[PDB]
Amino acid sequence: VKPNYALKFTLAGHTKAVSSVKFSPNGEWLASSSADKLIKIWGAYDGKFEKTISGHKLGISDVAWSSDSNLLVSASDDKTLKIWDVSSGKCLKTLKGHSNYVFCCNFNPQSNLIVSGSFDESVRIWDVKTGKCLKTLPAHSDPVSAVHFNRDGSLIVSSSYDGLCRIWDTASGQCLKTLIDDDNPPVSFVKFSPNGKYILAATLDNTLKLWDYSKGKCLKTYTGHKNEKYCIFANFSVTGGKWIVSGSEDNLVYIWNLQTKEIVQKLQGHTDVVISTACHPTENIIASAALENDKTIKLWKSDC
Ligand SMILES: N#CC1(c2ccc(O)c(NS(=O)(=O)c3cc(Br)ccc3O)c2)CCC1
Repeated sequence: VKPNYALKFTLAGHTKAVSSVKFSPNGEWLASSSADKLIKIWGAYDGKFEKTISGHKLGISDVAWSSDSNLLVSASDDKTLKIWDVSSGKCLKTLKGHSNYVFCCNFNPQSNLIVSGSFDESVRIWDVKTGKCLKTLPAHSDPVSAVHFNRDGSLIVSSSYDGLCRIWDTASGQCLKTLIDDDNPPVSFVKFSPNGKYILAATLDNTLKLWDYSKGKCLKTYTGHKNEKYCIFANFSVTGGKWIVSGSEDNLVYIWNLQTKEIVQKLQGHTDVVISTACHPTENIIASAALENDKTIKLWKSDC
């Protein structure tokens, strides 16, 4: 048993490296961000271009959807985040406060809050309605590589190149747990598991790990790919078989069996580092995006 992801569409149009791709929660759309300072919206099932969203004055590292699929937030080298109305393309709010590049962002499940992480080593929590910063967390001592809310929104997980993963209480801003590795490889990505009990963490020693953050115990390790430089997204695939999905610096998409940790598929098609992957919420569809020598997004579909 293995998935059989096959290339269905190639999505071209960005003029520089693509930095992130995300499927909307309602399954209809894909959003992409790029070093060309643009956001593009595409049909999730047919890859059809829908619109370009513009406004940032430097490149964009990350984009994220609100839970009702109506808003996007983007994180830019221009030190701001921007909240967007997707249907109109209008910038609703510009979130100012970080003192250097903003690298990562996410809405909470109710989507009344935004979390961000920056080169300035802080994590900020923002009010969507007013656009104002509610909390500044002194989260790390190196740039923040990822931020993510758990399934109910009571917790935030952050990661950094200082080598730490930290769990934060959303309401109070307190640090509830710090995950430490004696070899201390830079942590380049983290996110909560679908059931909220685990975190998946990428380190720049070509390794992904599944952690029980409450116990500080590593349950699973996934290797075989290449990741020593970039902050590459990783995913849990919940629509068919239980797979882990990640990009790689050898230009492939890697898919692992969650439980056995074996590689089950490698997706060949991109011509530069696959920096970002995303999994469709209801169908067995993967989106992948690559860096400057490629500049495209690819949609892959599987029977399981
Ligand atoms: N091995 C393994 C374990 C496992 C097995 C089965 C699971 O469902 C989960 N929960 S999870 O990690 O949140 C999850 C991952 C994927 Br991919 C899909 C759905 C989903 O609930 C976790 C951890 C030790 C047993």
